[PDB]
Amino acid sequence: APQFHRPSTITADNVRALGTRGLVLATNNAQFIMDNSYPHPHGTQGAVREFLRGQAAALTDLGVTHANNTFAPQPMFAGDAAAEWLRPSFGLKRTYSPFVV
Amino acid sequence: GLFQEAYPITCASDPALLRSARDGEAHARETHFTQYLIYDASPLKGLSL
Amino acid sequence: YLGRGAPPLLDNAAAVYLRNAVVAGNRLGPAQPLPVFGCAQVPRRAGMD
Amino acid sequence: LTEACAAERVVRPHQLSPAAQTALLRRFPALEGPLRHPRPVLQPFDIAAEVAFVARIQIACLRALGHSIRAALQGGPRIFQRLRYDFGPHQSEWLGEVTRRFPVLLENLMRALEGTAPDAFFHTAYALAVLAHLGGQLVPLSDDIPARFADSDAHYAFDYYSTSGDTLRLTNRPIAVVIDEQSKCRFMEGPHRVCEQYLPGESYAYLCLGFNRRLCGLVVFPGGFAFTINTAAYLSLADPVARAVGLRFCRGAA
Amino acid sequence: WGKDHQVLRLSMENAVGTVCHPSLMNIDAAVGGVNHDPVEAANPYGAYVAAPAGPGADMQQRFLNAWRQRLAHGRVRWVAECQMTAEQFMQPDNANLALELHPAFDFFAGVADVELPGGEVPPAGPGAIQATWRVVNGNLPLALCPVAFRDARGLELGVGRHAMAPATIAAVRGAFEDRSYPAVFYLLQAAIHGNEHVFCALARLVTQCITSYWNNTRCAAFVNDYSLVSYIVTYLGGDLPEECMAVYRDLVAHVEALAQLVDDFTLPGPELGGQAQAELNHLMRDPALLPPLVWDCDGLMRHAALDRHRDCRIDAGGHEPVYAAACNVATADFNRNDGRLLHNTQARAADAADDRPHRPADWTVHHKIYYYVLVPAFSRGRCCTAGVRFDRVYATLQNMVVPEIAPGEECPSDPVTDPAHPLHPANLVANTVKRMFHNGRVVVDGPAMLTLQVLAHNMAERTTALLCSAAPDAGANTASTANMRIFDGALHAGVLLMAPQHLDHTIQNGEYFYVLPVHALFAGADHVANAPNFPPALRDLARHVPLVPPALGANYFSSIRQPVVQHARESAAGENALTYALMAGYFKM
Amino acid sequence: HVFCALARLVTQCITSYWNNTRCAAFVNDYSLVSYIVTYLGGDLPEECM
Amino acid sequence: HAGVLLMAPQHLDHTIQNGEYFYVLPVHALFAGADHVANAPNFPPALRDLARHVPLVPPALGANYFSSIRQPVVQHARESAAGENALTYALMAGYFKM
Amino acid sequence: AFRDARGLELGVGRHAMAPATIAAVRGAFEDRSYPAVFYLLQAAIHGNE
Amino acid sequence: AAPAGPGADMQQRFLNAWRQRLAHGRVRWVAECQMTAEQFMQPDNANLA
Amino acid sequence: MDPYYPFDALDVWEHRRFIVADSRSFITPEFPRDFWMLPVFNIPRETAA
Amino acid sequence: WEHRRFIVADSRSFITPEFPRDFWMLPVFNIPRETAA
Repeated sequence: APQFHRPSTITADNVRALGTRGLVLATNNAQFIMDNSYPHPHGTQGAVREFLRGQAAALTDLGVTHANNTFAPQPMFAGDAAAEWLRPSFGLKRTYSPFVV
Repeated sequence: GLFQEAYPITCASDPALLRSARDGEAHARETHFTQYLIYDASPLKGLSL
Repeated sequence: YLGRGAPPLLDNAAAVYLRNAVVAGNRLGPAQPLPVFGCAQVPRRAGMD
Repeated sequence: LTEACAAERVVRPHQLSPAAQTALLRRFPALEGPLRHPRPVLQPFDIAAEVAFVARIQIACLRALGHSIRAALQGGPRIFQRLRYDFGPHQSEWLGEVTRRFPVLLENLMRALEGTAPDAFFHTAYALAVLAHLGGQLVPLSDDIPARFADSDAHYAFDYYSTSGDTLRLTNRPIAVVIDEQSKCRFMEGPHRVCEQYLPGESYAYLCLGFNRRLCGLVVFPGGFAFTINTAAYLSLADPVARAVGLRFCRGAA
Repeated sequence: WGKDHQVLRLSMENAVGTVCHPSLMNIDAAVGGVNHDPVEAANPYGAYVAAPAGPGADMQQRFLNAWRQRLAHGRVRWVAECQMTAEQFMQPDNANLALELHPAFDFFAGVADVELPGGEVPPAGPGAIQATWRVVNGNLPLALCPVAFRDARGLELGVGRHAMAPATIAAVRGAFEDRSYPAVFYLLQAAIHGNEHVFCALARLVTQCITSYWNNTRCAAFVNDYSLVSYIVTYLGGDLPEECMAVYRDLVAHVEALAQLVDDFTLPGPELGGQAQAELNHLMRDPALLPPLVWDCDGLMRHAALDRHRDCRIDAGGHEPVYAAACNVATADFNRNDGRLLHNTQARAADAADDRPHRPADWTVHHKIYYYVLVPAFSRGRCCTAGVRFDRVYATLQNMVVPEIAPGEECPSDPVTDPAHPLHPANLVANTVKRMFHNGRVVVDGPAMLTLQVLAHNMAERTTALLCSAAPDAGANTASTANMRIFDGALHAGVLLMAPQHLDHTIQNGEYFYVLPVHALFAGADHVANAPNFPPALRDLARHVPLVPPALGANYFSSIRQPVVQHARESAAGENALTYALMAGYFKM
Repeated sequence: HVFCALARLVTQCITSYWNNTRCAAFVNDYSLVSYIVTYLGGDLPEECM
Repeated sequence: HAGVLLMAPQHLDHTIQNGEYFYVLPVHALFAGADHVANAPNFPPALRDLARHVPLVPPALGANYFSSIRQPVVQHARESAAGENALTYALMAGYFKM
Repeated sequence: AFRDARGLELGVGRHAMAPATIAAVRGAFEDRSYPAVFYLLQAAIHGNE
Repeated sequence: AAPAGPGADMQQRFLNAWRQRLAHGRVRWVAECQMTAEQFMQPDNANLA
Repeated sequence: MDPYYPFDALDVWEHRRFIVADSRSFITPEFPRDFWMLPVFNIPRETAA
Repeated sequence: WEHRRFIVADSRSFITPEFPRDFWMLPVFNIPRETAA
């Protein structure tokens, strides 16, 4: 479990394994005292970078838990279809309700 | 040249509002919303032409 | 454009467009424009009233 | 020289093999220069060999500057003054700042002398006043030197740097001001630049910096407070090094 | 009357043979004759361009402290907004009377000798009196062009042409000026960031947010982006009541209207110096000027590829541009300093683009219509930009409490009743985005899982302060105006902040968004005067005197100066007027 | 601080008073009226917001 | 023969390919959408603005001067201020022979 | 205006369209979001009753 | 022109064909910005003859 | 911090035609000295090495 | 006429500088024979 009061602990594997349901509570319940005896190898700006690939690649995880919910991703725009020689490539405005009971 | 002056003459912005020049400056329409008139002030005022 | 007085545009494609654009058919617009020394030779209309 | 270094994979032909050196010398005999000279004043086998020829001169003058600035300013100095500019009564409190303002400038002058490109340094007055002196050890290029600079040692030639704000150069032209205890200033004879109208050290927000054919320069501050510097005791330019320098930078006058 | 009982007529087409000679651009002797007997240090706030230094994130606190001194010194050259007409004509109260000489130019006390795209603090000392160039007719000061005269021209062009409905602007003006405005709407805009592919991903969010916020306020929702409003027109225009949908389609049709008012006043003539006829006529057609929010790279590919163009200097690292085709998680290096602008806006990220765009030629012109004109018609001075901490933004975009649904359970619909809904008070913890769906009431449901898979797709690093300069165009470019400059500052990955809300600690004051006034058009009277840690001494100079941080352009070295921007925060004439009026203020000179 | 502590109480008090009267509730204190415009902008009908 | 009137030139959309089902093909200067022609996929970007106020029609369909309706009847329609009721008869009177 | 003038002579006496059918037709032309299923049905029906 | 080829490409073959001369000069019949007495004066209507 | 001076003061009336053995003055500005700011040369972000 | 104050110009007027003792231990006062530049 990554300790949020030392920046020398955040990796992408430790945050992607954490769900986004639990990352709401872990940020507000930490220790206010920032510590500065162990810095980060990519800099402190690189520690924020390592945090956000940890959140962005975790968005597949929160979506795969809802894979019985939404529909197939329709091609939103033209140019995304195989057979082009008689009919065009449609683009489906995804204004619908993605929900499967 | 001696006075470094220049006289204006009978002029306005509408042929509509130029109509009130043929009665003298007694009731000459000076000013409608933007349409402006300057009556003749010159040695040539009141004369034959 | 009757007389030479000014540095022209450096974009020479522009100024030669605007050359005849102004001096298309002015009564005070010359034909065969300015030589090195001499007047612009303002043309003569066929009648004056 | 390519294929004898390409088939041998010699990346730099000072790493060329000793038989592979001289066999090329048995073929083409003009290469004894770039292979067998102890210290050629032009660098052998480099692309920026003419550029590295220039940057040394940029370096070697700055040390001739930088160890000469320390020379006249060894300890606590007595500079008292050298020009004649009288004060109003509340004008002395401006120099109350100049006491406090002073030592940050002499870093940032030399920082700006570092900060210029050397290609942009050769248009300034010190880079041509040395050429008026290396021609005296020949007319240098662009003829910025007047006809009467080569007459006396009292004909100096200034540059102008900004005192406040940023420490920046405020000239295009070397402004040659003839200087007479005390001595009052006088211009020379004569497309419009702002600062070029004043005497050296005449007013605030101006650093004035003149040089000579004798190459004894001045650093003139506002208020007469100026002093000579013997940069001639610190210019160490070897003449065979300097003779490729001057010929590229002189002009044979008719 | 002639020499008869005969009428005569003198037009202003009469004035063709006098005003059109190439001596209007002949001011060589003017700058020389005024130059002697110099002027002292006129504390050059608006009379100096700074090159950018460092990131944009701290650039205020540079310029706040750098001009902490010569800002409370005196006044700027303009005070004439308080001056009535003929108070300029009188000998007192205008020391700058002897400095107003040309109708096409300006003589003002600027810096002496320091070359302009460089340095931060100019050496206050002796001064110089040079030029800039008056670009469009609106730059004349407002004692010479009356304010009522600007509306006089505007209304009478208003006839014959399409106008906004009088009802629908009340929705927009309420929306633009809404204080309690749901801050997802600032965040979800930077989420899409103009990417069309991320838009048609997230169309249910776009559907419901406008649908929810309409019931709170009869107002549009997302409206500070032309691209975003343009996408709502096409890809969303089906699932709405017409009353809501009328607002956007009227908005574009009025931008359709204000677009083709240029070319009714044009003549067919040849292409010229690279530019077209329309580009030389009006300011909105010249591509060297580019809008303050540029998400793609169509602009500089048009702008820097011009004969007018000189050194678009992006200054955090390397000064000259080289660009990105696409951008993703590993490409949006959220805090960098190189100057690479992103092209990640089109529908086809698979058919990517670095050199060949996707958009029409009027696309940026439409943004130049929407940003430079319409937003000041609703601003009255109150709007300003924002520089984006996308690292802070992309933390909290993908930060939602959307629970798992039960096997056999229904769809989340309502927040207060349904416990499975993301906006439910059981699902409300602070510092998550469905709490930010809840801070302003925006009903957005359980199918919001479709967002994050594409939120992980495309992202953008951080904004940058792009400074493009240019020469006077073919048609004004004589041998005394060749050296002249027009500085045009704009941000790439930036968002407009309509309503400055700082009397509220919900977004703490400048967390996601450092303000960065990119221009006098967007200069926060309440944004900038209420910044992060802050001098109180400038409070006088904040209530007026638009604080333009001088990396982003100066008061005199741009296309749009102070005279028109007061005119924006002045006369109470209608929206239909000021749209045409400021447009009429944009006719080149 | 105590405003958002009891902000639901502020919301119900206004609209219940808005049901009886076409009148605003807390105009007696601008510091309060600054808050409702700032904080409770979602949970009100537009007719009294 | 088997043609169809397109009202709105929609080029602000890549859902249908722009002219997939329907190649544009202007048949007269009455029918030349400024966003149909200029925003076709194969359009010369050197001819943008001159396309805006000129109805580009290939001369196999008719030029201006040998059409029965010339440019002035077209230019009345796009430019006149009047509402469509007056505008109806005002161009309806524009068809009485000479 | 002259070409619109004699329309205002002929505008009397004959049928004038309703105000509702003015904006409904005109907004349909200017509907950029006009659904393209309607174009293909117009080619499907192809004049065949 | 004669009706050439199929209808699918005849405009698209046209814009390649007529790209040269159609940009060369401005055509005669775009004079709709000309007003009355701008026309009847000899400049600005070289087509007055 | 005051610079040293040998003499205190004099007051000389100077006739304009009667300037003989000429001298000059020193120029100090009009604004207060808080504005004549410090000499600043910052180290750039990139260095030579 | 013209009216202003006046001080006699002599070479006994000195403006006093100070030093922080590290001023000559600067990177530009102490430059080697070749630079990294």
